[PDB]
Amino acid sequence: PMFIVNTNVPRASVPDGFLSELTQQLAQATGKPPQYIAVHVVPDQLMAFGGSSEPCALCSLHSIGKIGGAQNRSYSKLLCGLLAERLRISPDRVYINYYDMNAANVGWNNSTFALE
Amino acid sequence: PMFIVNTNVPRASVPDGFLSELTQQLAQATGKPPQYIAVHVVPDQLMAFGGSSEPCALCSLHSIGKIGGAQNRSYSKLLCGLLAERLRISPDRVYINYYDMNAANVGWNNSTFAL
Amino acid sequence: PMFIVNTNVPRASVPDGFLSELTQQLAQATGKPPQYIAVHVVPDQLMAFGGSSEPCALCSLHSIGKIGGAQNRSYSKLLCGLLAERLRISPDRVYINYYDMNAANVGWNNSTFA
Ligand SMILES: NS(=O)(=O)c1nc2ccc(O)cc2s1
Ligand SMILES: NS(=O)(=O)c1nc2ccc(O)cc2s1
Ligand SMILES: NS(=O)(=O)c1nc2ccc(O)cc2s1
Repeated sequence: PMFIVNTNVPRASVPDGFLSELTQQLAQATGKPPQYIAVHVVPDQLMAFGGSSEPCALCSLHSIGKIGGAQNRSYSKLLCGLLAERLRISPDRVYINYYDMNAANVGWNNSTFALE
Repeated sequence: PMFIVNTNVPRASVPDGFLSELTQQLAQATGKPPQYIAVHVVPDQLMAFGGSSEPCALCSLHSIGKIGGAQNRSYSKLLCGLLAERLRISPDRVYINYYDMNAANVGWNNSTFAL
Repeated sequence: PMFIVNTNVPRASVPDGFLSELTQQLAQATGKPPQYIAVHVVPDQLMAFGGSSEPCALCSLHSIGKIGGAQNRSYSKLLCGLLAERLRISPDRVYINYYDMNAANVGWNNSTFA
């Protein structure tokens, strides 16, 4: 999948190894090779959650399949856990948007994933 | 809802209290508690609208329901209004992408809104 | 269309003319007037692709129509070509999310396109 995290937590507070941990945990959680996983972390953002500028995160996870009720709840537990532990963001100040992408709507390497 | 604004307007030109005003106006516009509202403003961006780098904004509004023809037109009038008044961005240089999210596809507090 | 590029390539490596080239090529590829096209480039990003921090890009393209199997493959060839030539990013380290937007879900100029 592609996972993006936007947060008002300062860049200095993002630990060494964070992108690599996200990559590995996402591979494990989805049962996919890490070569497919893209991660993007955007600190120092001007944002508010519930009208408060305390630490928060707005996130997106895109995947061709592997998106659904139980799976998404599991991703949320995993990702909120990591954001709490590594960035000290409270899970109730995190939103994650999940997108189930069609293969034909995902570009890569000069084409898309619809080759049929 | 979740509202994101990306703009080439300078950070200094974003007034104090802008995030609070967005939170308040969105709460009122959608008839929802402000505790649910997330807002995100990203200034100083490298962007062009119609080939020009005069002030512009690219935005998104995500909501679980409360998205639709008439509602979106009302949101657009409101949000373009705020961007024009507060950030001095012309309404014809604003795009807003609206998304009607399923509760099962929105994560929060270690779970989703599908319980 | 609206096209967004997020990349870990440094700001200084984005050439003069890049936004304008993207604007013109997107107009040509979609047949849309350039007046409609919005482009946004975000350099110096903290990202990884396949666990590596070599140059990469995560992109999105939104359009009211003009989205589909063959068209998206054509856009990918075009855009990966530009990112490779201009930003020195390898095409196999680019992801692009395509969105076919309903006109009622796109706001502009105090209203929507519906
Ligand atoms: N099936 S998978 O390896 O998890 C992937 N899904 C997406 C979705 C969007 C996207 O831009 C990239 C990918 S990779
Ligand atoms: N029903 S509501 O309070 O307006 C909400 N909708 C969304 C959608 C996405 C999202 O990430 C967060 C929320 S809160
Ligand atoms: N028909 S078109 O000129 O290519 C456009 N489509 C969109 C979609 C979303 C959006 O935010 C803006 C535009 S312009």
